[PDB]
Amino acid sequence: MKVGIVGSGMVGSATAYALALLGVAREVVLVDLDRKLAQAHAEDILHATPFAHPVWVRAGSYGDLEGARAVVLAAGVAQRPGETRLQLLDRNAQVFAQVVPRVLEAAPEAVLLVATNPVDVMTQVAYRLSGLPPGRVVGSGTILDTARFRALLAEYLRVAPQSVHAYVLGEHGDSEVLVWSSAQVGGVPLLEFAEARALSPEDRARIDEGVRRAAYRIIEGKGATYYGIGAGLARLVRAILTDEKGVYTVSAFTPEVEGVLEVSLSLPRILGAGGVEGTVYPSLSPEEREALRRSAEILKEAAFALGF
Amino acid sequence: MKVGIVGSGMVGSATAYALALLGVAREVVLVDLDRKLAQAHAEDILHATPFAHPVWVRAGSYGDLEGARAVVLAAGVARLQLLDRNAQVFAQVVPRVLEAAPEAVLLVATNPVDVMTQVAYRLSGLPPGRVVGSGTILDTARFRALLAEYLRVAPQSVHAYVLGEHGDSEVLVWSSAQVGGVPLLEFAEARGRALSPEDRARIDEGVRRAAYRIIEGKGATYYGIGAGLARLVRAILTDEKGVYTVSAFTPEVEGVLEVSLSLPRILGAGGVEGTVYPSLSPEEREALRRSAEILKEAAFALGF
Amino acid sequence: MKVGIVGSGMVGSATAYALALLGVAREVVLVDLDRKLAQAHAEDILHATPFAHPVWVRAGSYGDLEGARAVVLAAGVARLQLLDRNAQVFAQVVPRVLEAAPEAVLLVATNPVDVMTQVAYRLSGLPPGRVVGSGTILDTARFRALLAEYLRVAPQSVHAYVLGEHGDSEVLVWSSAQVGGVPLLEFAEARGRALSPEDRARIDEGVRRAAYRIIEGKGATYYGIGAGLARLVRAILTDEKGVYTVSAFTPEVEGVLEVSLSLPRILGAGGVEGTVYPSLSPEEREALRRSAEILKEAAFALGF
Amino acid sequence: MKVGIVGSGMVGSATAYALALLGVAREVVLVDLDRKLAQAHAEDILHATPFAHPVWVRAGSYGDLEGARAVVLAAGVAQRPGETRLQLLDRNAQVFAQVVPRVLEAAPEAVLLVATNPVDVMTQVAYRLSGLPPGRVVGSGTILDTARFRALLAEYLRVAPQSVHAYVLGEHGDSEVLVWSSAQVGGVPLLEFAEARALSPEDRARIDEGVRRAAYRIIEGKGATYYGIGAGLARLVRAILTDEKGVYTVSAFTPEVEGVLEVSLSLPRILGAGGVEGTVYPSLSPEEREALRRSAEILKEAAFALGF
Ligand SMILES: NC(=O)c1ccc[n+]([C@@H]2O[C@H](COP(=O)([O-])OP(=O)(O)OC[C@H]3O[C@@H](n4cnc5c(N)ncnc54)[C@H](O)[C@@H]3O)[C@@H](O)[C@H]2O)c1
Ligand SMILES: NC(=O)c1ccc[n+]([C@@H]2O[C@H](COP(=O)([O-])OP(=O)(O)OC[C@H]3O[C@@H](n4cnc5c(N)ncnc54)[C@H](O)[C@@H]3O)[C@@H](O)[C@H]2O)c1
Repeated sequence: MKVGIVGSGMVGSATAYALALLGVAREVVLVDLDRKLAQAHAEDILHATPFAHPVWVRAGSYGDLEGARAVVLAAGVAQRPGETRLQLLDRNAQVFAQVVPRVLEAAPEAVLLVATNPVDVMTQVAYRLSGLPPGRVVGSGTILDTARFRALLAEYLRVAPQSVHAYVLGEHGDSEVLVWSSAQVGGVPLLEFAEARALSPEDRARIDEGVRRAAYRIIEGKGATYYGIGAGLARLVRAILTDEKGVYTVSAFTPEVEGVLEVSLSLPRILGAGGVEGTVYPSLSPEEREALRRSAEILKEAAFALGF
Repeated sequence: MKVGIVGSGMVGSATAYALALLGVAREVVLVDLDRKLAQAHAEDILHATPFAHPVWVRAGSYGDLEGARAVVLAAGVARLQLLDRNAQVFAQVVPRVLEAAPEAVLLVATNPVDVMTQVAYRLSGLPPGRVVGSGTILDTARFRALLAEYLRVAPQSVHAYVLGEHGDSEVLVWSSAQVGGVPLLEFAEARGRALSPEDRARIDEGVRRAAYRIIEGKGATYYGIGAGLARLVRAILTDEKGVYTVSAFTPEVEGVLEVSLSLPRILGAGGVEGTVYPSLSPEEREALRRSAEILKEAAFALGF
Repeated sequence: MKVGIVGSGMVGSATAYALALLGVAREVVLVDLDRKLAQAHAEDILHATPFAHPVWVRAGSYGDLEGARAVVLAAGVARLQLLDRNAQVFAQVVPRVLEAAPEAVLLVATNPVDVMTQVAYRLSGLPPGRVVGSGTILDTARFRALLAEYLRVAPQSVHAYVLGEHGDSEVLVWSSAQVGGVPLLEFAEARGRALSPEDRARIDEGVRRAAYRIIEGKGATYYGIGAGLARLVRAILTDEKGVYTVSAFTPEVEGVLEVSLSLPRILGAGGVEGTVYPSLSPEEREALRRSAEILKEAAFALGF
Repeated sequence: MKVGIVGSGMVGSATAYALALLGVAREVVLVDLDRKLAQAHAEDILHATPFAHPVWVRAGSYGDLEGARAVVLAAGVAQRPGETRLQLLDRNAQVFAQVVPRVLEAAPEAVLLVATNPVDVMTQVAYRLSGLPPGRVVGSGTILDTARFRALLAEYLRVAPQSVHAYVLGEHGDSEVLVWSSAQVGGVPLLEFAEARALSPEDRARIDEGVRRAAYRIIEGKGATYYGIGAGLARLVRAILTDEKGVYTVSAFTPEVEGVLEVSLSLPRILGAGGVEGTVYPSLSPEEREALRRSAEILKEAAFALGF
């Protein structure tokens, strides 16, 4: 099966690299405005293939996207020193208004995976422009933070990450919510389980920061993040390719969430061949509900300001 | 086990991402004077881990490289004076490394590998086999992949080598290339996919000019070398004893003495463990020798 | 690393084939008084190796089990007196093993696991966590697989347990089963795939009667336990610390003292490292207790 | 993709187990005269699946073989104490005359993988009965012995098996031929390479026996072999499924080999989605040519005696 990636930058190329090294798909096509950029990345990656799996990674045009089961959208522009954030956002939205129609043209059945930051905002824009049902436009959302949250909880409890059940919901950013209340280990309540075989506010704060500020720390000393999202996207693509029906905290147009209407944010969603297939609402505490409501408002606002 | 990487730029970090994605080692340590960069990198990659293999990737000082069975030297830039500068960096690194991990195998990645591997050797005071340069592994693999694509047979069944200096002095060894023990050219004709001189020229530029194409429209190469480097690390960690066209200090080659270039070599827990000299034609032996002196002179110039 | 297997019958050999196919360990040693059988087995499996992972599978004596981090006890047959006979075999094996690999974790596979794990414990003189029986791992996994199939969600998102005695006394823990942190039954209704009492009955027989169906038309079960056993071995070799419903000596449970049965447990390099008591309903707590005494009495009878 | 296996015995079931543990196919169907046998094996294997890969292993009928890309033939009868070998052979041939037509009925495009011993004989019978072109009926042949031959040479040379190029050709049995003459390491001649960085007749004899008598030793202390062929078949199935075009020493109807006509034996063959796709004749020494000629005669003879 083949997967598309429009936007052959650091995020786009890293995802292709992960897809190859992990052998998630037989064919991977990079599409970019800068034709030579996409070709150079495909060839560099192709030189890695003999050392991993037989994956056909190549650069192509929208036409070469035909038959793709999923298409990663990692196209976008870089902010100009001095312009406003809503000016930047508007410019990316223009990029999407060019890309979405082109992609669905060549691969009408493809599930759209939005990766361009801010992912929740771009996920809403991708949805409005596509003309598809909500479930077929999926943003990576908080999958990376949710995973780091479990890893951290597992490192603290001295248990395996697979046994830890924890979610980071809402906006993929500063207003994300760590669902501490219903977090579980082996089906048992985390906080409870820890208080015996605990978690002080200082421990929770240190974990909160290890999760919430990771992107910030990475951008700070590297300029951008891509390796992490590359594998995360790779995993989301495998889920679509294999029709796994696995539960991931990904961004998707949500009818109503805690009061706000028609906004895209991360919630535990069942992911398969046709996109998201159902939401799994976990138990939230008043505080958490409120934070999720807060985070939702922030995105709804950006949405309105942008015309979506 | 534990592997180290000195130089947290694109190549060094790509290598770590490969090490992590393929699940090659248990621990990966990134070392760079720009501490925040190595940490940013190690954290970007640690975000990927839950979606691949349980690899502990983190930044550290030379000291943290303690007990590493292999260390990747990917520091520097990418032009004679440049070599001297990169050479001084190695004079600074090689000691600091062997200091913390006296028994680690050194995997030179910095370009130009052949010369840089030469430098690393003399600077290490270790035996010739414990300092291995990535050399022509990507090219050999690309050579077999193109033949495989052309012949329509699986790459594992194609046996071909790219020897010598990693660059334009590369020697594609067509003379003794094989497919299932059969000479390449007759296997090709037998399959109905004969390799014309033009087909081979096409394949030659495909192998020899890849790097140039990748730099031109991308700026630098790192994805390919990251995976190749990780594969080498695996051969060292699992004492694989497999055969790779990697660069290493060679006593004599086609005429020249004490020089480093790529040849088929058995790679294990202690590094290069033996050489497998393939059959070369008159032409191929020429090139390999001319290429050998090219490196020899450059090495002499640097005082190595 | 190195894992050992005592009892080269179908289960013991299936386990080795799983260990080899999945590439769990570097070395696998098969031990059985019928030397030629263990060798035949180890050789049949060594024929598979080139087509999977580099695992050194071979036959050996207890002595060859030196340095094994885990040893699988799959000796015996498959009825009170039988227990006594199997019990005497263990009296013969447990010592001989701890003798060559004093620090290995014991993985009881011989049926009935619960009772046999009890025997192994008392006979080992090790702490309660170092003797682990396969218990209900296959049933728990089959329970989640059926719910997953029915709900149309991935198995990794389904959290359900089968506790107690591995057999007809199995307790399917429906009360606290979940899917993504949501109670199973309401998640099911929410998805439009509500679980009627008949659906659950269907699933119950699917889990509880599998073994019976497999024996009836095949004679014995070994493929499933071979892979489950290999998974446990991996958790011990990689000090995974994951959660498995395995059998182990338990100080007290729902009323009864010093007995071995299955409960969610954290498994690492030193064996069971902790217990995770899930929420049980009045009914489920009953069964688990009745089942607990069933095992307790049988254990007493054998003098354990 | 789905793979079929008619004959749910030790070889058939072991192959299914390997396919599952290695994740070679998404669906695996066991068909057997003994319906309950096949169901019990599928369910036992299904209990292993949660610990490896999501493979759907089930028992079914010939009809349930529809869409299979490859079908393993491991059906056969056990010799009756006292009957002749040609009587046993004839009885297996009767089993195949029932199976082949049924399989091609439900899965006309499937590649037939013969596993039933004697594999070369059964491979010829499978070919004659099928009505397909030669390349679509493939017997496991000497893949296991060829692999053991390389492993042994590699253990002796202290090099990796992947670098060693060696073949065991002809009949899968006592008359198989170890191609010592053109055996290579890193493209270089084995014997030559060893004599420097050697191989005495005592060393070759010890290796010959480690290869040629392995099956005998296994049958002797176990009664039958299956684990080895299970993974070997698994690998052959992966090659067909992925259209790998890899070179394997497998049995197939060969027009002419060293003089004998229309006989099935192992030769280095290119294996892909459509079966064998071309033979790779390595250099043979007079002695080897002769042994191969000898081995071919033996099989041609059995073939005639059986009516194939
Ligand atoms: N990863 C991060 O840390 C981060 C931070 C801030 C913003 N973002 C956003 O995420 C996107 C991806 O990040 P990245 O590092 O890979 O970015 P990048 O700047 O390296 O690459 C962006 C890619 O999208 C391409 N592109 C732009 N318009 C296009 C169009 N109309 N059609 C096809 N391709 C087009 C570019 O040519 C380029 O290859 C960025 O555009 C940016 O807008 C990412
Ligand atoms: N593996 C060995 O060491 C070995 C040795 C000698 C002979 N063989 C031959 O190889 C075959 C496979 O060996 P195995 O151990 O798995 O054998 P097995 O005896 O355990 O199973 C043979 C299977 O083929 C089935 N079968 C017979 N006729 C059938 C028909 N018409 N349709 C569908 N199924 C049918 C049986 O019912 C059984 O499930 C044997 O039949 C035998 O003839 C194998």
